[PDB]
Amino acid sequence: NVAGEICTADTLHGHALLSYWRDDYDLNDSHYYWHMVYDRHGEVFLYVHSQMVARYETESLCWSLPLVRPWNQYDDFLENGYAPISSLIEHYGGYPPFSTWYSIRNPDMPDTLNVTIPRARLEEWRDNIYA
Amino acid sequence: RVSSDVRGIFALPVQKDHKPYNGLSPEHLETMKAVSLMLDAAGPKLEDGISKAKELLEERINPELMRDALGIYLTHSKDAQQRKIFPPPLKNHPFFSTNVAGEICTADTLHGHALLSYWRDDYDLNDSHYYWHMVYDRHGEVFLYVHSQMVARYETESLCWSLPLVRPWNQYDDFLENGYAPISSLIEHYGGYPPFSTWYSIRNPDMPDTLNVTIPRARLEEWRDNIYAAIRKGQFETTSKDKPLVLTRDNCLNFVGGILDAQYPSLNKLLGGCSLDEERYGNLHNYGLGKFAEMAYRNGLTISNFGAPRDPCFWRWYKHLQYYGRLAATRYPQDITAHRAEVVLSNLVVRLQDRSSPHYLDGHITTFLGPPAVNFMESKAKLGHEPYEWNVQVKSCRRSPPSKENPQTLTLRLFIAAEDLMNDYHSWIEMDRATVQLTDESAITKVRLDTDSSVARKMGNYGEPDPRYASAVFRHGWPQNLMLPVGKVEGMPFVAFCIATDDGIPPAPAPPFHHYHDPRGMGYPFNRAWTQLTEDSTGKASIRTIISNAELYPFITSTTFKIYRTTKF
Amino acid sequence: RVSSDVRGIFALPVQKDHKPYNGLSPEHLETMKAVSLMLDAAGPKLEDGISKAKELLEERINPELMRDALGIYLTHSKDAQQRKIFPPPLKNHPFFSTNVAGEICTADTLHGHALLSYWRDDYDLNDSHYYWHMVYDRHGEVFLYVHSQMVARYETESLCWSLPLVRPWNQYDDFLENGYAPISSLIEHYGGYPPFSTWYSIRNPDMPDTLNVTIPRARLEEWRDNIYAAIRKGQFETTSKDKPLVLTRDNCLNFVGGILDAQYPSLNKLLGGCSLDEERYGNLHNYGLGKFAEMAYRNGLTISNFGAPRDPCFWRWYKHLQYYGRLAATRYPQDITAHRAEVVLSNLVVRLQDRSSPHYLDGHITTFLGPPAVNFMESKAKLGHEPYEWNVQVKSCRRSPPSKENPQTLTLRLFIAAEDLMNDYHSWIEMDRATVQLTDESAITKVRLDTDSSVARKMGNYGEPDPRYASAVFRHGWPQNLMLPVGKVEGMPFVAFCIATDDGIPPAPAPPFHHYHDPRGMGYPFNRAWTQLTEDSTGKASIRTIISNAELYPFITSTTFKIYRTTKF
Ligand SMILES: [Zn+2]
Ligand SMILES: [Zn+2]
Ligand SMILES: [Zn+2]
Repeated sequence: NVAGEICTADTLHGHALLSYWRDDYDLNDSHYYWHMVYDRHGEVFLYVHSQMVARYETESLCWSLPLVRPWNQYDDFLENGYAPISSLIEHYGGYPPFSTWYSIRNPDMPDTLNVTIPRARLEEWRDNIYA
Repeated sequence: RVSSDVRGIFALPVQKDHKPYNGLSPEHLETMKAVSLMLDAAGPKLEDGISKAKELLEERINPELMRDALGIYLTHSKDAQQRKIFPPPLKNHPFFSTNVAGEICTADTLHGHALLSYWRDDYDLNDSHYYWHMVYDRHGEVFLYVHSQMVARYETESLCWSLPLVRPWNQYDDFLENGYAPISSLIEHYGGYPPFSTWYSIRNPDMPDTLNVTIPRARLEEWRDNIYAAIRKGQFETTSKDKPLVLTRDNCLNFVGGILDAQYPSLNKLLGGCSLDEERYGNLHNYGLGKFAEMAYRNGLTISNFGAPRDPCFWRWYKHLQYYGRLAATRYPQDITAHRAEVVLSNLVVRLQDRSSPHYLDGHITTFLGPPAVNFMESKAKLGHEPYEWNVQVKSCRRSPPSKENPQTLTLRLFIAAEDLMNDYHSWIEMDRATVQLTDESAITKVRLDTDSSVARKMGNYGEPDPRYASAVFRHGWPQNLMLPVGKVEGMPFVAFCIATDDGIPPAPAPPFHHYHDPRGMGYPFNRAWTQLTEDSTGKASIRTIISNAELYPFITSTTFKIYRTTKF
Repeated sequence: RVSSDVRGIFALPVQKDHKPYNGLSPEHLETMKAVSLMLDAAGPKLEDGISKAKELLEERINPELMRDALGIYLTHSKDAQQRKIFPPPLKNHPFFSTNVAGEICTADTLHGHALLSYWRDDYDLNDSHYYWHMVYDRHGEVFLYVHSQMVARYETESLCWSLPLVRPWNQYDDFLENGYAPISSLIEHYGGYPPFSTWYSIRNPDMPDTLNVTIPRARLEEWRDNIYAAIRKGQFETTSKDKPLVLTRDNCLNFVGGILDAQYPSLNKLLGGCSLDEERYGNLHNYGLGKFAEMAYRNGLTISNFGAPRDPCFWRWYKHLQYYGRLAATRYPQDITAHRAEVVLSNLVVRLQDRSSPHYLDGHITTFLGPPAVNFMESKAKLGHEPYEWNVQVKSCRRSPPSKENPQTLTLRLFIAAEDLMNDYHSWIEMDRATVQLTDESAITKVRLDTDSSVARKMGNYGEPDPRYASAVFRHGWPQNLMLPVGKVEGMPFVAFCIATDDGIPPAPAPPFHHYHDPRGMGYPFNRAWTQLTEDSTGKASIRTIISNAELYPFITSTTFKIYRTTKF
């Protein structure tokens, strides 16, 4: 059975409508191959990603969805949640409404998969690059 | 050999030499039915009929015609039944073939009732109804009840997402202001129509005279107004000036319904040789469906009656059909106490089967919306529900207490309604009909599972069969997954209703007509108005007050539960 | 002295000794009308009638009764008219008094058509209609046309915000699924009803027998079904078995309309001494309104017919009234060319008056939504529009060219429709009726201002008077600010329609009945079906194709414009 997507008034909240854009196959193949490629290596990383942000914000405005709130505060909530298309949910899943970063560590996630980088460490780098 | 030949025939594709066929056109249907009969006349065994089929198919008759005709043949065939050969699943129809296109979920395509698409496109609903019209005394009454009943469910499902109530197709110059576009895997075979499409007043100019008999709008409107004005007078005029057919509280719905479906042969058998005036009352249902197909035609080609339930407009049409039910129901009320069972009902409960989820509670059940099977032509979701059960306590009332030697035998009738739509007879949705036999003076607790419902089609999702019900199946039952209205995330309030009736004494006809047999009228007690309410003088009376009065009407109990919506990715 | 005494009487508040009055109850109305007449019989001058008023008011008759009765008196009084004394503005009614409560704009209170509140609460619409029923051969025809016409506008306004089309009150067991709650300054005097309220089947238990004659539901339903079945047969049964009243294409609407409003005296004057069977056709409109008021009653007290247009349900009722228009209109078509004017229409334009805003364009006009005057009981907004004008070119066709000595005199009829609702006769909104007189063989460009419309009430916002129109006023005209449908921010497409008719030769009755006088039928040409379309044989014909054919029907021109929405804080 080929599972489709769930279009329901319960699953279209937030930016869920921009899913056609974010799930688009050619965007995903493009970007998939992109990180296989990658003097100007910083400049390209930053430009490419800033540029597909500008497009995503514009696409957001086109359906009159709210402008995207940057992840500038690291204690912020992901208030919408995310659930992959039903054909991918098998391999990996998403997260529920209002998920956050783990402050220190995900307890249930092995030390083999993840080096403990608590939140305050990232925040330090951020504040250090800012300054 | 035989079931293979069948799947072969059903798989045949229409080609460009084939005489065009319009499976929604009454005339084309009359032709189709004649080809059905044509097969039956080729012998008493299937091989005989199936030969006649290959025979005709080689002579280049239309493959879509043969499917409706071989379907009807297979369904009523003693040989076929006993050999348990059936018309294939709807999946085997050609339109279930051609990248897999999904559906378009866009803020531009969710206006109107487009959200109820998961319900209207649902595969098991479509197979159910597809087989239903292959099956079809009470032929009018069943047509009218079945379709009124899936209207009530669709309106309730509408209310669950807080969509507007459906506006009946009562004015024939009305617009279809939303439009309709089939799921992208079907758009190929047939398409839809744009926003604000109407019926053609006279005719679709671009639609051949071969596909469509010109039935202008004003003709249908005449039939409508003629049936309206009969129901009120109380009689249907006969071919003979002074011998009308008088509507009785018992016949009324079977005649209104049947005449709506132009089953004059059947009805005529009860007039003592008179005939109903077919020029006066016409064939409103089938031609009316004919006008919708006409409206969506674009330039002949072949049209099937495939995926009627999908089209949002057929539900506006079935709502108009229901209007005739509403008219007749309050003209001929019934006594609610007339067939009471000498018994007392208490403690009506709708529960989850799995009570080991505390905090759990009685009267809090649960539906879920999971992914649509796109390869089964579904869109948006695939409804389901965690397994439910209902029970009620039944204790006797009889002067002569029930004993192993002399059982009290009664029937329990389970209906539900959205608390909002509660005081309308026609919104109550039938959920079970169960026979209880008492042998003590003591109370019992009768338990009915969801999967045992007398209303439910006995299969799993996508026509997968129930071992427990190898015999019955009820392929044209109400799907299990759609048994529960979807509800709301907050827990939507519903009301449950049980009545106990003395039906005795009865004999269900032979297949495939065993299923809707009911001594009381199908949908009792909600099929006609209650003489308690029509003849009320206080003003205080309502369905609500009556089915809460456990003192005055103890063979009726009601209780309130909540249905909870849920998504399952 | 006199106008002061009038404002005095209209200001009188109902107290607790006053006999309860139900301004929506037919019986109470018959009583009220008798008190009206009672005043007129007190003399030919106003002082005479006004004395009778103080007289009765001291004898403790109901102040709300006196207002409806003094209003009708003042409106039809030769003395009053000539002394230009009128019933006061609606503002002077007591309910326009008691912190100023505003309206509640909350995501919980904007469901359904609650957004169209600015339109239904609009002060000038309410004063217009308030005075209208004080005014009211063609009495049925006007009732039916006026109310059908403000339905068409309300449905269009509905479409402008993309709200669902209004579901007619055609089934009397229907729910009012949205509820209604008056603006907070009115909630005191009267209140509304909750979601899913219905008519009481028999009676409101808590509503005194003094306020309400028990008219159960099934009785109204009988009238309905009886009028339905007349319109189809073509006749209205008379008190005398073999002399029915036969509907003609000319009488049909005045009789259907009048009978709907139980104006049997008036109609009976045209039957040559026969009477219409009042037991058969009843008083459906007024009792039907009576049932809505009944539904909203809560525990007698006094009810006024104040703010009918406000209640969302009266617009569902007027939609049902329109159904009778739709039924009769297609039964009795008319020839569209029957009264053509020997003339050729070209270049129909709807423009802004102020063309010095380039980039400006022909056919792009503009409405705005500003603040509601809360002290005038308005909610949500106060619609308005930048000043518009229309023009068309008119050039003659006559064998004998028009000369100063022998003018060609024709009439131009301006209608608009939402492009979506274009192919429905009954959605076209009348915008102007203008007389043109030609004296040359040459073309002219006829210009009509918005403020000169034959449809428009000649006042500024809130009943402020027009110097230019001291005489005419048309207090019960369609408000100027609501002349233009609101439109969409994107520019909503509309279609404009002009027809030229030869009306000659005619004599408008005396006030206050001069205004709806039209030799052709009010609303012509859209008041009946077109025999061009009913008798079409191709299928290709539509209102669209006809009013685009400038070759075949040159006395008809159409053009497309766009209305643009706007907010003005
Ligand atoms: Zn990247
Ligand atoms: Zn069906
Ligand atoms: Zn009115």
